[PDB]
Formats: sequence, C-alpha cells, structure tokens
Amino acid sequence: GSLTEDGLSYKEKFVVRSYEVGSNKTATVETIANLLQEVGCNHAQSVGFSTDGFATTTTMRKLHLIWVTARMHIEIYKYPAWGDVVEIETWCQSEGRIGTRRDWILKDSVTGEVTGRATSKWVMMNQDTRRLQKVSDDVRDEYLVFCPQEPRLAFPEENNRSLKKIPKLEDPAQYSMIGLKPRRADLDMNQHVNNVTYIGWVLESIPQEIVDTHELQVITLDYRRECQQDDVVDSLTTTTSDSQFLHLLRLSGDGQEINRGTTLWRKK
Amino acid sequence: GSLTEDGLSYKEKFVVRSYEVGSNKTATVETIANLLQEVGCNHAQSVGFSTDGFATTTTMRKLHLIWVTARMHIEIYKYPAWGDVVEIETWCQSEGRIGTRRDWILKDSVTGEVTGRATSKWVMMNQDTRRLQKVSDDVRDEYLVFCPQEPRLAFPEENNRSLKKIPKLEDPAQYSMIGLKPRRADLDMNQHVNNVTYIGWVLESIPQEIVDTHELQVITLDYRRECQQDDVVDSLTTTTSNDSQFLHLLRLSGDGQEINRGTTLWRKK
Ligand SMILES: N#CCc1ccc(O)cc1
Ligand SMILES: N#CCc1ccc(O)cc1
Repeated sequence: GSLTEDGLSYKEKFVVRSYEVGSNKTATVETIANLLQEVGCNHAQSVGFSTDGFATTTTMRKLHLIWVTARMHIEIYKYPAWGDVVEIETWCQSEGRIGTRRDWILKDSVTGEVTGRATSKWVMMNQDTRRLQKVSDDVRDEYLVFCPQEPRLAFPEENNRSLKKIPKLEDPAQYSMIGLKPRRADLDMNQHVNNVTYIGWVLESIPQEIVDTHELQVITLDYRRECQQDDVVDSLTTTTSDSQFLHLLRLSGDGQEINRGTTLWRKK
Repeated sequence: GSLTEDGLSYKEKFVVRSYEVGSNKTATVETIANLLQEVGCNHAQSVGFSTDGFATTTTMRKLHLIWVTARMHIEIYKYPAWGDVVEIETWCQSEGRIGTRRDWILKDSVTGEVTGRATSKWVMMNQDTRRLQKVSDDVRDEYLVFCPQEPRLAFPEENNRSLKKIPKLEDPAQYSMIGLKPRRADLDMNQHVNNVTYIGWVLESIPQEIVDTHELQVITLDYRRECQQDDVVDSLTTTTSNDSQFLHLLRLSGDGQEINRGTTLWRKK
C-alpha cells in the first residue's frame, strides 16, 4: 500500500482469500468492510498518526478524544471472487464542525473498472464519558493538511442514498434473529466490538431464501450505541418494498437501540 | 505465494492486518489458523487441484469422497504483531491407509526464525452419507507425486503432544460458555461451519483473567462431528494443572452430543 503522488489519498491491493468468500464464491460484504477498515488504518499510519489511537491528532490525545463511526454506507456493483485482486483508494475530508468523512473507491485491479464505493461519517467523542461533540477549530486545523481542499466525493449525487434519514422499525418485525452475542474474534485490540460485526448481525435476520436468490447492492447503517462484550442483541428486519429492507439492532432485554439500517438487494 | 524448487511444498507471506489482532496487538490463534487454511488451499491449487473440491483427486470426485479434518495441533512461540510479515511453508504426506497429514512451519520473514508450527490429520469421508473410510491404493497413488517420499515432520520429537489421546471432560465443568451459534460469517463457500470457528468456541469458555495474564502456547483439537448452521453449542473447560493446562469439550446445547474435544497449554506473560 502507498499514498498517491499528492499525498492526499492512499491505495492498497488485496488478493481475496478462500475463507473470505461466501456461497457464491465471492467476497462477503463483511470481508469488504474489513478491507475498508484496513486501508483506512494504513492511510492514518502513512501520514504520521501513532498506532496507540486511530487518526488521533496531538490535541485529541490531550483532550481524551477519539473518532467514532456515526454512519457507514456501502454500494457494491460486483463482488470480487476468490483469487481476484481488488484495489482500494481511500481519503478523508473535513465537514465543517459536524465531523469528518472517509470515502473509498473499489476497483478490479486487472481492468481498472470501479466495482464498488463507500462513504462514512465520523464524530468526535470523549473516550471516558462517551460524550459527543462538535469538532474544535484547533483540532480541525491540525488534520486539514492531510485532506484534499476541494470536495472529492465517492457519492457526488446531491441528496442521495448515503445522506437519507432512517426510520425506526415498528414492532412486530417481519423477521428476527435473537440472542446474538459477540465472541473474542468479534473484538478489536482495545476489547471493543468491531464495527463490521454489527453489519453481520443486521444481515442475520434476512431470510436465507433472499440471500440465495439475491445479491446485496446497498447497505446504510447508523451507529447509535455500542454493544458491550457482555451484551446480547436482537436483529430485526421488515421488507419495505429489487428488494428493500428496514433493519433494527437492539439490546435483548430492555430493547435499547444499538443500530438502525436499510439494505437494497438485486435479483441474481 | 509459490511452490518451492522441488515442487514438494508451498510458501506464502502475509502482512498481519489491524482487525486480525487481539488485546496484545498480536495476531489471534484464529487469525493464524485462517492463514494456515489459506496457504493449504493455495498449495492445492498450485499443484493442479480444481477449486470445486479441496485436494480431491480424480477418483475421489467419481466416488463422492472428500478430506475432512480429524485433528488440528498448533504450537506458537511468538505471535506476529500488526504490520509484521509472517512466512508460512506447508506440505502433505500420506499416512498409509489411515489418511493424510498436512504440516506447517511459521517464520518471521525478516529474521528467518521459526515462530510456530502446526500439524493436522485428515480422513476420507463420503460427502453424502458422511461415512469415514480408509484410503484406497488408487487414491493414495494419485496424490503421492505431490508429497515428499522421505518423512518430513513439523513435530518430529519421539515424545510430543500432537499424537496423544484426549479424555472426555466430566460434568460438572469448571467453566462454561453456553448457547454459542454460528452466523453467516462463520460459514465457508459450501455453507458449512469453518473449522476455525470451533477453535474460537473452545476458547470462549477460558476465563478472561487467564487470557489477560497468559499467552496460548499449544492447542490440540479433535473434530468428532459437525455443527450445522442451525445448531447451538455449549463450550466447557476444566483446569487440569507457571503454565496452565485445560481440558475442553464442545457439545450440542440440547442432547449434549459431542462435536469436539481438546486441550490447551498457556504460559504466563
Ligand atoms: N476506516 C477505518 C479504520 C478504522 C475503523 C474502525 C476503528 O475502530 C479504527 C480504525
Ligand atoms: N489446510 C487447509 C485447507 C482447507 C481447510 C478446510 C477446508 O474445508 C478446505 C481446505
């Protein structure tokens, strides 16, 4: 992997592994989401950020602030097969004082054709109190030298699928998968549940017949609250229609919301 | 990745990923086990085997036979950190008519020092009836041109832990983790639970205090029966022992049918 010539974006190639593919012998959306995280981490390291915190500037570390994912939006036109080489380019951009955005473009390394794209919204949070906040001018100025100055968007379209509000699923859900718990492989180096695990949990309540006859084209996921290592989750899905679904992840007991999302599936 | 000069073994390098590491900032034993499977699959493809069946010879496909893992044995001296490059060499060997063995050696790509080793026993099984069987002369003769003729063992030692029988854990278990279920990410391309998921499930019943103060040095796991995609599993552990040893049992949540038994050895950090 390497920064591009202008030092404003980062590219990395990956050869798809045997255990990374699903029933169609192509990479799962969870494998794609893990590769997006990996290239995002390698971009932060190449531009000088320490490994003891993801993209935390010097001021962020003194104020005990971290970046947290508020929303993830992924669109896949073609999933890479086992043995295929996918190239991923990633970049960041400041969004005033709301937060930061990280975008990605996926290409088939052999043909150079765009096979997917993703975008994500990140907010500042105090790691101890878990209190969200707007981005300080002091902090914002420290990371602007690593971002393109003119807007560069993976989803240019004015008011598209990546920027639409998500409604709350109403009981009763059409489908559900209950009692989902993270295991040690679902945790990161800081013992927090990996963001990709929540994508897997959302998808668990999609019926197998949809998965067997359709391919996932779009997924938008909002992150409201973390699942702890000792928490239990329920995954809820209702068809809102190509098939479209509304999703809700909530704590098994009191029903506290952890995520809400939408998926769009194309007939194979 | 590539076959070595003699075409009797295969080598591949991997750069350890951010999401592949645990609380020590080093690769988990589950990440290691996934890399071992990946290099095993790439070795089979390089020597001519089709992607529509792992290392299935021509006779095997005609008779609906597949290789299944009976035992996995892994020893790690040093876990690679995030960003480190690990080189893995793998090879196969026929073990008479019992089955085949696949071995691995792990090295730090920078220093060339051996940081781990693994070995595994594979048996022939009919895909449809799930009935085990001995390896016929015809099947054995078809894969011997891809194996070293003189024995080459990752665990040569006359008195080593990879070949010792495993006792059945007796109730009550000292520790347990109940109601474990596979999700779609735990399945392979054929909708079967990945062998590595069972390693994760075994480890789930180890107390967090042990994980936080020790590193896993050795794991031996026997595969008795598959967990289906709609099955629920219970993970049981009892301390059998500055090194801690444990006896493990995975069984179906309801009737208590055995799926795996194993042992782990942990060294104090
Ligand atoms: N994008 C990206 C990388 C990244 C994702 C999640 C996380 O906790 C740290 C880094
Ligand atoms: N070793 C190795 C490769 C391998 C492992 C499991 C499986 O089902 C197929 C291939």
